Amino acid sequence: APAPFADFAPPVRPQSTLRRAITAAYRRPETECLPPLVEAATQSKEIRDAAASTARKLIEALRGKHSGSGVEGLVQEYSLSSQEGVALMCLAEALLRIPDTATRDALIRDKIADGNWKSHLRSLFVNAATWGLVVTGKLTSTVNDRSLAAALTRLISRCGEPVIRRGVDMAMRMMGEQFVTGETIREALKRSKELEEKGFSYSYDMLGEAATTAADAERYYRDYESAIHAIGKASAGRGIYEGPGISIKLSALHPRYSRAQAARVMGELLPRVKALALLAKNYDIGLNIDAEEADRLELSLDLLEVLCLDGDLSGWNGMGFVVQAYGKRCPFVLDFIIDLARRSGRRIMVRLVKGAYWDAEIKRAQLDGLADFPVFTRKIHTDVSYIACAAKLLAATDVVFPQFATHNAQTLAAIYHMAGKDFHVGKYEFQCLHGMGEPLYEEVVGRGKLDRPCRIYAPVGTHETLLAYLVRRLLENGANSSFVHRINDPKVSIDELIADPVEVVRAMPVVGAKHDRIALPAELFGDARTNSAGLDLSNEETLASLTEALRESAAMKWTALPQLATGPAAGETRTVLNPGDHRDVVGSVTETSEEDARRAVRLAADAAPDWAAVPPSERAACLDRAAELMQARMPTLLGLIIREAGKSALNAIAEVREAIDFLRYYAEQTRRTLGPGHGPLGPIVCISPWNFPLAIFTGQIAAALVAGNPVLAKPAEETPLIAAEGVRILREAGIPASALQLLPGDGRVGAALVAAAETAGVMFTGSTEVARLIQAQLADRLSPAGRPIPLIAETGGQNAMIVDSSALAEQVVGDVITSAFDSAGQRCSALRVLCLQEDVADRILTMLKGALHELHIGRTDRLSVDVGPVITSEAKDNIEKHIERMRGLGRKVEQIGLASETGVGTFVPPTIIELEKLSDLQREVFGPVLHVIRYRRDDLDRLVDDVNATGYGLTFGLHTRLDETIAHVTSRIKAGNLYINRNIIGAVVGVQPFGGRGLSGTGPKAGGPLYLGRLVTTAPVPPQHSSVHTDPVLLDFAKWLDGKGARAEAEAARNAGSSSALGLDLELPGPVGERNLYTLHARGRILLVPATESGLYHQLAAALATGNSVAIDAASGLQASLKNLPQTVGLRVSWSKDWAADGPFAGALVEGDAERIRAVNKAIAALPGPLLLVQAASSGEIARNPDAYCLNWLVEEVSASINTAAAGGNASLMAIG
Ligand SMILES: Cc1cc2nc3c(=O)[nH]c(=O)nc-3n(C[C@H](O)[C@H](O)[C@H](O)COP(=O)(O)OP(=O)(O)OC[C@H]3O[C@@H](n4cnc5c(N)ncnc54)[C@H](O)[C@@H]3O)c2cc1C
Ligand SMILES: NC(=O)c1ccc[n+]([C@@H]2O[C@H](COP(=O)([O-])OP(=O)(O)OC[C@H]3O[C@@H](n4cnc5c(N)ncnc54)[C@H](O)[C@@H]3O)[C@@H](O)[C@H]2O)c1
Ligand SMILES: O=C(O)[C@@H]1CCCS1
Ligand SMILES: [Mg+2]
Repeated sequence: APAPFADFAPPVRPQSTLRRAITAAYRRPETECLPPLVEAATQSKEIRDAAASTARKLIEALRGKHSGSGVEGLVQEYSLSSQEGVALMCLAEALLRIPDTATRDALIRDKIADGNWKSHLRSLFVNAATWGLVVTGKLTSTVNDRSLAAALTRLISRCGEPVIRRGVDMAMRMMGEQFVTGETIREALKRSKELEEKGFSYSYDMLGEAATTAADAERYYRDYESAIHAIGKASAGRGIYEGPGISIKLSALHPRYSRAQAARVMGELLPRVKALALLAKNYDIGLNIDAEEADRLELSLDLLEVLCLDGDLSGWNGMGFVVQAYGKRCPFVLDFIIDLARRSGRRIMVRLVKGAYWDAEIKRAQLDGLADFPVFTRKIHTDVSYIACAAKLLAATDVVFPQFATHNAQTLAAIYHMAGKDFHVGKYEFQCLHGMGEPLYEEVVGRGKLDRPCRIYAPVGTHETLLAYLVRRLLENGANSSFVHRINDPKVSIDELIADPVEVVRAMPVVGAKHDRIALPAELFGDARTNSAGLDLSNEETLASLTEALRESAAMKWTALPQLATGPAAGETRTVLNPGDHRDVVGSVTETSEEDARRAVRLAADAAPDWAAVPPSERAACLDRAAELMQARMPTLLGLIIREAGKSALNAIAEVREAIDFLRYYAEQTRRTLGPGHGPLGPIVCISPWNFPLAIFTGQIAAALVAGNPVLAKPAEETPLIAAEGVRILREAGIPASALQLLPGDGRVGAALVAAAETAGVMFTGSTEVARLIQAQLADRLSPAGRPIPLIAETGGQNAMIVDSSALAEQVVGDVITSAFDSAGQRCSALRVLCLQEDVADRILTMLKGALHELHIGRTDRLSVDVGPVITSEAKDNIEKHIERMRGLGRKVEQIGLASETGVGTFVPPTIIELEKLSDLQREVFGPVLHVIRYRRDDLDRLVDDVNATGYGLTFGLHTRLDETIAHVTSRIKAGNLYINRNIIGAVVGVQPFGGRGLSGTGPKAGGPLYLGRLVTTAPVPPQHSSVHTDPVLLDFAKWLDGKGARAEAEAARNAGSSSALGLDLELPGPVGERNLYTLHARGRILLVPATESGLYHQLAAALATGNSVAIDAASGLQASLKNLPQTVGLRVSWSKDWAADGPFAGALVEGDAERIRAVNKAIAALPGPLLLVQAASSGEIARNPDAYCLNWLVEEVSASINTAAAGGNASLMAIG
């Protein structure tokens, strides 16, 4: 067997001194980056004055020829509102999808103008967010398609064919001549002659990036190759400076362009770039490598190095490379490139830009919990960085060819004067973007201006292809901080535009301070708690240190023992094997006898007073100390999780982060809530699943402990070692051994603990079928006070994602691959059923299957592994039996081929199964098996019914740009965690409180504010837990009670209406570019089992105040107590003689003495389907205690996470500069 982690993440090449200086700056604090840049960018007073004078002259010329835009003139002529202008351009876009010009004009004249555009023309408004930027300058992430439809009807009925004609002509010009230089490379070359005669040059961009499949990458390759021929033929020997060149993106040329797949990149991507470069060499044209995301920078340097040292490319100086001045590594990258140019003798063309992905870099660093950003956070810092790096490049013009890409007249003027009076073509150049920079550079190019050349970056492509690049440009043009936006702002003076960023930064009190309004990832939650920290698996220093820590973790002799209050106990011992390779022994577990499990509960009960007496603040301090210990131990914990549970490094990082976040969140919630009157339940049994073997394990135990309960921790039999280490950490943090006992073993140990007389509460996460067995055990039992033993049972899912024809296929496929196959589908949240609108299903399926075949399955101690094993041979057999049954029914089955190395472990290949109906699924299949169904748009409401009809309700995803569809689907779906335009596996503690309904859970949600209150006898009021809304049926019921003379019950009903938090609607703090919402809804239909009239009235008031309907036990004989109900109340009331026929219920309220409660609890447990959260009270308790039935457990929590950056950028951060 290969030694564990012996090949985890070896670098492409040994890191030179220059390469290590780059990596060292990756996330350097901003206050350290700026001082050396300020020093390097300093120019003399005489030059600063001359540059300000040049910049003013350029800006005065720009403002003096600035004319109104074509769209603005169109809006003016026809008095359009903003929505009308957007709707008009969407219509024009759709009309231009009709090729035959005469056919289009016939449709306009005889159909569109005459009225119902709906009857003749995929939503018309799929790209309205883009047109919104064009019309209004603002980015909206989703489209209000009902507003746009109304606006289009209004404008057509008001203005007729003439406005439609003007819109079509405007859109045809912008999409054919402004957003691109041409539709094809031949068209773009024909249009370039005019400005080349004026002294400009060109670099053509065949719009293309982020290949998803091998076929995508092949298509982009032959596009680049065909463009090089056309450009080279046109260049006709003009050479690399006067003649045109090409720009490429490495992400276009391989579907797995990432550091994790570096070996594939060097083996498969590099030869393709070399082949393109050889053709560019033969024509003697430039070939530029564009810069992309920050985690691709250093990888791209390995390709640049090999290409510049390759003798087959010698004699050609056209290789070019972009460096992004908004990045903290920029000057060190330039040092590396300048040295590479010296070593190779290649005069590398270096394009200095600021950078195009700023919003996304802020979001990514926050999501990943990294130390700092890889980009600056103040715009002026990027400006100083640019000028500092320009000074470095201008000192090296013998060795490199600097290309200064900017539309900022202040930046340009500073460099023009920095470069001085000696110039020749080939020394350096400026660059600009087509349709953006020509007004500025027509004041620069030419003997009559500044006599410096400019190369125009010219996008080339069809209307369809122009997508992502266009929104990046329009974001750029619209950002409050952008020069091209400020030049048009009449409130911004020329003196403000020519302000010298170098001197402004120098004069600030704290030079280089982070932006005040952008939180470091550690500070996402402010004073509430410290965010967990992750690890950057693109950082070579991190990979090197992690490799050592992982190897060291694999040499440790991990054990798990029955850790009773009195010390470790003896038992049956066996080895724990790596699921990816059974030859790899990870450790040993000693399992707990049923006798010792019962003994542990008795020890827990004897120790309960001593732990309850530890004040809540000190219990929370133990949790916070445990979190610090797990954070410090993360690399070792990663290694154990990788080998014991079959997790990849990325997934193990997320797992340890979640454990840290649980500890800190429950600690803070404790400090916000728990006081002397919130008494503990007593010994709590925590039974946890194998698949999140540290995070869910820790979360349940931490919550029970901090609420003052001693815990019996029973980890899954598959994953005892990481559980034992978590208990060791909690004990080191100060949790006494009597308060936290570890009982390894199988379900027999869990059952023995559940059944023990002193067990006062059970926290279960696992399969629905096991939860039902525990529900049956507990229905036999009552507390010493005669009440049900509280059970939190968080169970399985049958999770769907709905995708309509407005979604972006590339986004969908990435989120589907992650949601369905991450962790080999062994997430309770994993995507099980993908629902594709019929019109786009074939294209998305083709793309999905292509992405599937790029996944690497194997033992997870290699960074290049995407999908690990399933946990056991029994799990594998159960999953494969499902796949074969489906294959036997003739369903299409797509499967990855598995390498021979997988035979030593238990692997199932990622699988796509195309189904005909959702009813083709019976139970959760906990493996890498995605089911695909198709639907017609008009059947969307029925499809949501079908998703709800499974009885599950855990996670749910929707990909759409259309507000009407978002409103429709999210109001009708019944699931606990919703996700819009993102993956569906998010469970960030305190951000997406996690947990579902129906067959998926009882609640309350883990990682949410109602959780701790379930673990004490009297629940506290959670932070922010209130609602000003009163249920109207409750109000009608209270009036009916008063009319019947039941004055005390009517008062209790009004009080319940006020106390209810139904209607709570909050936004939770989290990362930028996401909205995370938390809401309280009705649970559904509550089963009422009353004994007395007053008890019935109290039960009904509690259920109605929380928005529920009820089914009342007809055997109570209390029908005559509810005569003459208002129709509003009657609609919510039914009577049930056969409870099993009238479900599923969403909870129950029971009145009676102890043996009546026990009898009813058994009858409720026998009902088919979901576990019911039952609350019971005696008649006397209802009389004495207004909170006899707690309203916390009669509402349902819903979490919704919306990716607001999905349209291609972040509107909120556009105002942050
Ligand atoms: C010809 C050409 C080629 C280009 N090629 C690439 C490329 O391959 N890869 C790439 O990533 N970019 C590239 N760019 C740059 C990018 O597309 C933008 O055009 C450029 O960043 C805008 O800078 P500016 O000097 O025109 O305008 P300015 O208004 O002076 O500067 C705007 C820039 O400031 C930065 N910024 C904004 N807010 C903040 C903030 N709060 N904190 C820190 N920085 C901030 C951003 O980089 C933003 O784009 C290219 C640009 C041109 C003209
Ligand atoms: N809703 C959530 O938040 C969530 C999270 C993770 C996993 N899950 C669900 O958990 C399942 C996968 O985890 P698993 O395979 O470890 O679940 P499982 O039901 O097989 O076992 C979970 C735990 O119950 C114990 N157990 C088994 N039989 C028992 C019995 N008769 N009495 C008492 N305890 C018994 C097991 O030993 C284990 O500790 C999946 O169905 C998944 O959907 C849900
Ligand atoms: O948005 C983009 O594509 C960047 C700007 C020009 C090339 S890289
Ligand atoms: Mg099991």
